Amino acid sequence: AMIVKEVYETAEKIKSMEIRGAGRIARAAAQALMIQAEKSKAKEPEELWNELKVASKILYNTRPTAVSLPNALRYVMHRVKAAYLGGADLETLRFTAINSAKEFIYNSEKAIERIGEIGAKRIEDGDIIMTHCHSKAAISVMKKAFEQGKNIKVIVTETRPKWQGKITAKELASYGIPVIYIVDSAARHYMKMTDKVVMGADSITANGAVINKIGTSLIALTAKEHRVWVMIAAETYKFHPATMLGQLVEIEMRDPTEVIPEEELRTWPKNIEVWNPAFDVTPPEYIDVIITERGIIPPYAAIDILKEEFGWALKYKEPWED
Amino acid sequence: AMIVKEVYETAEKIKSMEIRGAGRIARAAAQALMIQAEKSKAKEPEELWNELKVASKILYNTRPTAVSLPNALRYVMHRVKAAYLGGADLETLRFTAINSAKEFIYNSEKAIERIGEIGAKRIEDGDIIMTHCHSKAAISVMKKAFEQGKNIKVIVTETRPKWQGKITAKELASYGIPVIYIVDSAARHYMKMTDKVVMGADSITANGAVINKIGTSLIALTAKEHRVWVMIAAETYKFHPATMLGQLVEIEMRDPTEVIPEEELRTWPKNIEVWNPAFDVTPPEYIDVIITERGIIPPYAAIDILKEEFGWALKYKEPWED
Amino acid sequence: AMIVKEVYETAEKIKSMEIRGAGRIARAAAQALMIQAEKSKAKEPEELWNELKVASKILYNTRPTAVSLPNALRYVMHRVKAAYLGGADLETLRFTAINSAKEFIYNSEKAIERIGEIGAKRIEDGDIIMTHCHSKAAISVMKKAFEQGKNIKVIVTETRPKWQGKITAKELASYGIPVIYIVDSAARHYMKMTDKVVMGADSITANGAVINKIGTSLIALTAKEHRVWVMIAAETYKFHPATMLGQLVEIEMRDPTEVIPEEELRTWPKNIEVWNPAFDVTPPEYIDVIITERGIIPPYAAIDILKEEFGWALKYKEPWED
Amino acid sequence: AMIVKEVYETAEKIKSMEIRGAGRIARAAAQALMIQAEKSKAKEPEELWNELKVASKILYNTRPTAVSLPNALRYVMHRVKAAYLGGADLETLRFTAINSAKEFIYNSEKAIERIGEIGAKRIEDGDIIMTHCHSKAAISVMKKAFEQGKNIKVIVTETRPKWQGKITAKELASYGIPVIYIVDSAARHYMKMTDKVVMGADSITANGAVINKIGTSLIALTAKEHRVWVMIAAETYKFHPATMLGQLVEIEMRDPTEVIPEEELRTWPKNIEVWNPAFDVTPPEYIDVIITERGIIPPYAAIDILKEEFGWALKYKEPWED
Amino acid sequence: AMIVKEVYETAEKIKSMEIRGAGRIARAAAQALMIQAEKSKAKEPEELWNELKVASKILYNTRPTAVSLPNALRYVMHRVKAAYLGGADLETLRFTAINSAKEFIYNSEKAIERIGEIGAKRIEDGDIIMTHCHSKAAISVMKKAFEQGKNIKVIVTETRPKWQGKITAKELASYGIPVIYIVDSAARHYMKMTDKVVMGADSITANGAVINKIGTSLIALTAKEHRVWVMIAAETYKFHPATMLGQLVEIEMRDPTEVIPEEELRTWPKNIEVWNPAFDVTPPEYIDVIITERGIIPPYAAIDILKEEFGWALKYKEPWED
Amino acid sequence: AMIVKEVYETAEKIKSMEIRGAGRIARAAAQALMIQAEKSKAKEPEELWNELKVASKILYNTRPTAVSLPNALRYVMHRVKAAYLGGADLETLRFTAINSAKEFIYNSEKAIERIGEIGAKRIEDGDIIMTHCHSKAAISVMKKAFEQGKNIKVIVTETRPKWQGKITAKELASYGIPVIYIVDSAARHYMKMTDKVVMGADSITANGAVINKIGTSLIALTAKEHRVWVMIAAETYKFHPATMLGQLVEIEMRDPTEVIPEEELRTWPKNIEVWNPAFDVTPPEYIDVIITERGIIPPYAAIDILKEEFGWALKYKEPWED
Ligand SMILES: O=C(COP(=O)(O)O)[C@H](O)[C@H](O)COP(=O)(O)O
Ligand SMILES: O=C(COP(=O)(O)O)[C@H](O)[C@H](O)COP(=O)(O)O
Ligand SMILES: O=C(COP(=O)(O)O)[C@H](O)[C@H](O)COP(=O)(O)O
Ligand SMILES: O=C(COP(=O)(O)O)[C@H](O)[C@H](O)COP(=O)(O)O
Ligand SMILES: O=C(COP(=O)(O)O)[C@H](O)[C@H](O)COP(=O)(O)O
Ligand SMILES: O=C(COP(=O)(O)O)[C@H](O)[C@H](O)COP(=O)(O)O
Ligand SMILES: [K+]
Ligand SMILES: [K+]
Ligand SMILES: [K+]
Ligand SMILES: [K+]
Ligand SMILES: [K+]
Ligand SMILES: [K+]
Repeated sequence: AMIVKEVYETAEKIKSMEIRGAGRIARAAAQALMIQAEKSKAKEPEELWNELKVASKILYNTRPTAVSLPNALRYVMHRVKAAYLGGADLETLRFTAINSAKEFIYNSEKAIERIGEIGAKRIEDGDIIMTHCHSKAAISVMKKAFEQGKNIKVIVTETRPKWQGKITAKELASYGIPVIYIVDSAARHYMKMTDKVVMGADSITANGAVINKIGTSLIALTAKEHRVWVMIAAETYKFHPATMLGQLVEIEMRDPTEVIPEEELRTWPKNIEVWNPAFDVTPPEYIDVIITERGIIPPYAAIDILKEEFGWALKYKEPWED
Repeated sequence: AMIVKEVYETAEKIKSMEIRGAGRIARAAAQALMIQAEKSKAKEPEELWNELKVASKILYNTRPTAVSLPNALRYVMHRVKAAYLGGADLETLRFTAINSAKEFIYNSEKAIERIGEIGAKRIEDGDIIMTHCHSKAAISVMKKAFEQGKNIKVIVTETRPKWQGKITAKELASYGIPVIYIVDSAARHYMKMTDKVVMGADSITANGAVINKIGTSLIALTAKEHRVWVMIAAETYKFHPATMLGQLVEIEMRDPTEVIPEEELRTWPKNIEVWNPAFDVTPPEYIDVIITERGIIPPYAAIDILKEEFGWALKYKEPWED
Repeated sequence: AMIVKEVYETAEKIKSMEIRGAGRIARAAAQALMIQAEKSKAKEPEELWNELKVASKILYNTRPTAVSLPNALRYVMHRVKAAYLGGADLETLRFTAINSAKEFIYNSEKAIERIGEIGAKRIEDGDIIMTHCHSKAAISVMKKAFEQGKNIKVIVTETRPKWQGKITAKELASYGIPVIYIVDSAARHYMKMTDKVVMGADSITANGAVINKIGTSLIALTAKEHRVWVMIAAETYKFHPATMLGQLVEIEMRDPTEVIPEEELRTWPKNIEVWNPAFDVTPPEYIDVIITERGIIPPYAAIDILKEEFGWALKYKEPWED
Repeated sequence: AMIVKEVYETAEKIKSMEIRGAGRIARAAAQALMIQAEKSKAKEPEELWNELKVASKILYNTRPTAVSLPNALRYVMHRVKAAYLGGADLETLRFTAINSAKEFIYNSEKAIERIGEIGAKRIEDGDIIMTHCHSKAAISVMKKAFEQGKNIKVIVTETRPKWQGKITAKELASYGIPVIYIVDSAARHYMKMTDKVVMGADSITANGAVINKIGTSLIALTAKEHRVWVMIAAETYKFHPATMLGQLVEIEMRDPTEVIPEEELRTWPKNIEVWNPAFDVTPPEYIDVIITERGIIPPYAAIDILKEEFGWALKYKEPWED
Repeated sequence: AMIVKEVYETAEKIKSMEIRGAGRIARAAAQALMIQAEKSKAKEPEELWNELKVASKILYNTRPTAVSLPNALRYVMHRVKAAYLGGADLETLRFTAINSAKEFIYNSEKAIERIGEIGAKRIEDGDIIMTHCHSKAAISVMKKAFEQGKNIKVIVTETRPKWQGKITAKELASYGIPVIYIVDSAARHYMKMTDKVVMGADSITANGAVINKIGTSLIALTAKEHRVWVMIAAETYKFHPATMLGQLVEIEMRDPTEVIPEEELRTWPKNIEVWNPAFDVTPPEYIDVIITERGIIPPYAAIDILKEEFGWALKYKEPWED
Repeated sequence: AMIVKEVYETAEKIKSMEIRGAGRIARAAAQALMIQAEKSKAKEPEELWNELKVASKILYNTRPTAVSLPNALRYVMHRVKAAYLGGADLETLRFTAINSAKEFIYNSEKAIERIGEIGAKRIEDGDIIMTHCHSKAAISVMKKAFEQGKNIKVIVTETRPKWQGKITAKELASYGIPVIYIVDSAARHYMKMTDKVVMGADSITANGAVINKIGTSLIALTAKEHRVWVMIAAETYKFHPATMLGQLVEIEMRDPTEVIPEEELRTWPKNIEVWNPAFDVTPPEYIDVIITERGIIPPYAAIDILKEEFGWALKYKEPWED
């Protein structure tokens, strides 16, 4: 097949984390399959069906842990596939794909704003919120509370290795919101002054567990220790279907040099391995609520979300396999 | 009034953390009083005594949290004050200062070795040990356990903001000990593969609480969650006598530029505040044993140590006070 | 505009807690709309509709915390609004109001009986049951379990400030049930001899949290400490629909004179403040089952109840709104 | 009244535990109803109906605790009863019984194989797994996982008093899976090396609680204590419908001679009572997942399995009742 | 013997709680034996030795739970007894007793002030302290913090049945300290805003447990749940010797009419018992520190306090028995 | 080198558990050293010294886990050694051995009777008590309490694999104390009716941990879970001095044939390993008190027993060493 440069570029930028955050990655992936259909030179349906099957594969093998990614691809390709198998002519298939992808992206933007409006009602005036990493969903909650005239402060953890915390700090500060920036080690120390914890998700499992940025389970643990509510702001497409049938989520191991720079690590002894997991898994008992765009749920209700929105596709193969 | 430059240099090097770690700061301060006494140009005992008090005050107003520092000064200065008030001539006072300093330095070095011999018996063949910061006492234990031919592997947390973990990592590696280097956020993610936690202490309170490097309480917290033994390696001069009479330990807040470099930090808006606590406080429920030069205690026996060795001095003011 | 006195009287009697308990306040409000509709002098459907909305608003602005109240009003008013907008004549609208009110009252009475039949199966011969406040639903369970010939004994907490326990105590005593009457402070002291806890609920949230009489969370807390089952007896109209979209329940602060009588309270200085929260919030981890007219659920299934029966109305404004 | 001898043999063998394990009991009760229809010499439909009703009672009154048994009889008799009331002639009734028994028995075999497939994905390479009793569903998970190439090892608790663990230890060994065999009391001592716990269920309640072999809750508790996953492998017919309406599962007390043999117990004084409860009840807070043949759920979702597969039957009486 | 009216009056006032609080009761008891020696008309030593033996017995059988009482008596009578057995003439014995009692009372007043100075160092500026009952020791801590210019607020629980909270509220408010008065049920509700808990003791056991006013264990439980420090301000004479040798402290049951007034309770049904325990027992794990006048200790160190101050008298009988 | 046959018989019987229970082992080892001195045909002092050293090694190398054994040998041999070095002649050395054995053996009997007296005060009328294994100290507490008139009942866990619980069940019955006998696995199921837990100890560490029969920690854990007191009845010679200097207690692994009999185990495949640990280790957080013959302590005070009765010996080598 013949793939546009924007599919390859998006894939490179996902791997390299130049494009990041699970929501954004998912949009970008959908935006890429969309450009593959805008610019395709295919002459018959099957040509295009193949181009999109292969673009999807390229995009799926970028970063494993956030299921937002394959859900975006599935949203586009369940539709694209059903068009092709119902003999849609070429231009019918091109629109299915473009339009499916415009839907997903639009709904993504809609879901986040909505998560913001819902989750803000759980923020009280004077609250001190602790967050982790950079999460567009968590930030929608925090930003919306602030706009309601609640007087909040946000404790931003710096989030090693990759410093996502700086993005979070600067962003919140530019909306007017007072920020307190601390190291990830300082979470328990400052949990006493924290009223709420608000974080994102990359994958939510059938049984309620939240895969999110490494260190998430620690902040959640000590929030529980102190009875601070842990609220996970997370779209429906963050929920992981394959977990319904027994699958464990893959925990992405990133390059050691994100931790110790190349210039330095090459000088270190050989009997030191550097391990850089990108995510950990917080158990549901440490979670108060998941704020989805369909409303507040307890974490154990993740399986209802999956039953009714994702269950069907499990008896089928992936809509890009052959 | 006529203080030598070695005193001034030590003070600067303790502030800047060029000289660092609780035990070594203690030794560096004994040492500084030693050099003050050795090089003094005083001709009257009253005049040397004055120098030693002023030097003590300078060394004391460097870093508050590690109680080892004022315990080192006290060890020297109780003995110097008793000699002075007993009517000692110049040269007898000069030697009390010097010889006391030397007693302390020698005792500190012996205590760490002994702590290693004692702690290492609680390490078992095959153990995976998680540690935090750079602690000579913690390292003595791991070091010795390896020398005994136990095959151990040490998980080393990077310890932000100042990166003390790099020191620990390279040091353990240098003795032959395999290391796994993780960011602080990953401590819960890797506690399932950890068999023991072994950290040091800056101060230990009357009720058994351990003030140590920021993040220590989190590691202890999830170690408890998992039933991993938390062993604190600590000399008796880590115990905090003022806490017997209700004093809380001051937690050092250090330069924000440690967290976010100056060059970057000036580009940030007013409404972000960087907060840099260098320590936190781990409760005694989360600590299995404290390993001292006199043996293994439960954290609650911290009061015994304080009683039998430090309490006698609490009726008197500080031996460097006018 | 032309509101009968029965509406005004009910409102006053709900405020003063002459009429009280979540379920009975709900019935008293249906009933009040019923009498408004029965006695209306309106000649146009638009005019009755106006009366019913104004009456609803008056009944709603009485006490906030028990969600039963606005669920009772909604049950009537959804049906009255659909009939009105469907073009009903005066007498058809009058009967929709009356007959809906009656449906609710009848359903409330049936639900409590059914809750008793269901809950009582979880009581066993010889049980010592601790309760709190006066809850008709809780009492239905204890009542029925005794009628089944189980020899039960009920520990009754006095329930300050308003002494609801006296009602419970005398009521249980009147059916033949032995009572042990303790102050609220003794709940932990007597939890070792307690086999079951059975309390009611004013509101129950989307994540399974139970808002109930002040002190409920303490009893639940130490019941958990001891592994005593905490069973919440509660009708479906206790479930809080606004919480599905992130609303927190308002906790009523009531007159300080309830706590400290007026006569005494005026002799106290400015700088004492009496605070009288009438409710508190028990987390779902501390609740074994919720017993509803439809059966036994785990607290987390509170969302199911809300979804299948209340969620449909959250896109529309309140059925008494202009 | 004309009951075939196969029915009486099944009943005897269920009572004396020659046939045992919740699923195998279910299949054996269905098999007996099947053999009753095949071998019946009934000339009228009404006459067969009476034999099956009566067989269903003989079988139900064997061992009470595993709901699998009554759920098997319900499966057959619900259908046999709906035929009989639609006026089915004799050979139509005989077939409804025979075929319903056959679907239940095939669906049982299918569910367990599929549990094995689903549950094996939560087993990771290297895993050490503790189990308890002998569960065909637990064993399916362990066996599949091994067949996938995962080098596992299984800790088999011996399971007093009836020694179920010997059956488990021989079986798993016979597939080439290395077994560690231990006494029940040693579960906590070896929970530190255990990665995963996998057990069966006899009945699962509406609120998530799991009834299973005596000891199961002790193992669940120490596994929670050590953050080891407890995974319950249970067919959907192990869920207990009566629990929806408040019922408590009866805990079978079996012969004391299973504990102390008869020749020894005869000599013991009267003032020693030997209590042999065959089951206990684990809270859902100590359960990570239930692995059913329709997927992985959190324990709290047991109510959904029940609501949608069994709730319908509750408003009627038992199909084998008059 | 012939006992002065002040021994009988003090005893009546202890029983009736007109004189109350464990410290005060102890002083008053000592003050009474003192007046029995001031006013005695005895002519020989043995006469007076008998008068004081019998006065002591009268005073001991007033209220059981606070050991401050018998420790006061023992302080006076261990001395008085050793005088008499070393043939002290009459006037020697009269002074021993008077002077012993003046010592105890003076030291009591000294210990409380001291407990105040120590415990205040654990109060931080801005703190919100929750307390319970009326405790002179707890109040010494709170008052002293306030005098140091710390800006505190105290949550006073009302303390049923006897309303000791009103005494506490009014007293603290008259020293200038802002008070928030709440019911005992509201403790968990307001534990989120509380920074510290400070309470008294009536008896402290060998193993660390604190007997204090009913409801104390509840406040401590939820303080632990929220990681609020529980600080028990308690003199050395609050520690219970008999617990060293296995004794459980008697939990005083007071008259039911303290709960339900006479006028009301006589009208209540016969199958309602009212139980009024005056104290409960908080376990040591819920206690951070005991502030004694000899300094801060962990609760497990209570046995050291008893070993060294009370151990000796245990091999002997009580100094008023014969 | 001339070792009497009584020594070899004691050693055999300790190894095969014909003599068992930590205290009874101690008495039997002392008895053997006693019979060695009595029957020795040694002509020089040096010759007897060698026989006792050698007997002490034979006895020490039987069963490692109960420190009672080495503490008995230490008791004798410390004294025998100090005599030998003061130049004691032959019959003086023979007597030091004989008498030291006799004091240890009488002090053992006295300690257990006194443990019984002290511990029985923590048993209240009506109490149901769970125990484990067969402990002579635990049994002293249960027996005394019964003799005081307290109507108790005892739950005897059976204690696999060696069936110790049968010995306990017969014994207590023989004193007229009603026994409930159960399998080990049923400890949690019956912990709800248990009021008190009372067990022995084989070794108690410096930090409070209790080593005792396999299962003891499972029972301690579920007792903590249900807020039931765990009371450990232990003579002061059960405290382990080596633990002060970092030692870990060795956990004896006994024959697999104790678990599965030899005639059965021979048939089992090789890929089943049977592990029979005879002890486990309970944390001090799950222990309410240790009841020694010098009083009730919290588990954390084990270090004081040790410091002041055993610490002296640590700087030397074993008295029976060269
Ligand atoms: O874990 C991360 C970032 O992962 P990375 O930075 O490694 O991509 C975020 O908290 C979630 O992805 C949610 O973000 P959002 O709510 O914006 O989807
Ligand atoms: O917290 C630190 C060092 O802080 P810093 O790096 O700020 O001095 C170490 O864990 C202890 O001080 C122990 O040191 P040691 O065991 O070496 O005495
Ligand atoms: O908290 C209360 C009453 O508050 P108040 O006395 O302030 O109304 C009751 O526990 C519930 O409302 C249950 O009532 P029921 O079960 O009777 O509906
Ligand atoms: O407790 C038992 C059976 O006990 P018993 O031996 O008393 O019947 C098993 O764990 C379950 O029945 C599940 O087994 P399966 O998964 O094989 O149904
Ligand atoms: O329990 C009470 C009062 O008992 P009562 O009011 O029943 O006498 C107090 O908290 C303690 O006695 C300590 O008070 P103090 O520190 O003043 O001794
Ligand atoms: O675990 C055992 C003995 O096991 P074993 O049977 O293996 O020796 C007993 O609980 C203790 O030794 C205490 O007994 P006592 O109090 O009688 O010393
Ligand atoms: K907080
Ligand atoms: K571990
Ligand atoms: K109980
Ligand atoms: K483990
Ligand atoms: K707080
Ligand atoms: K109990």
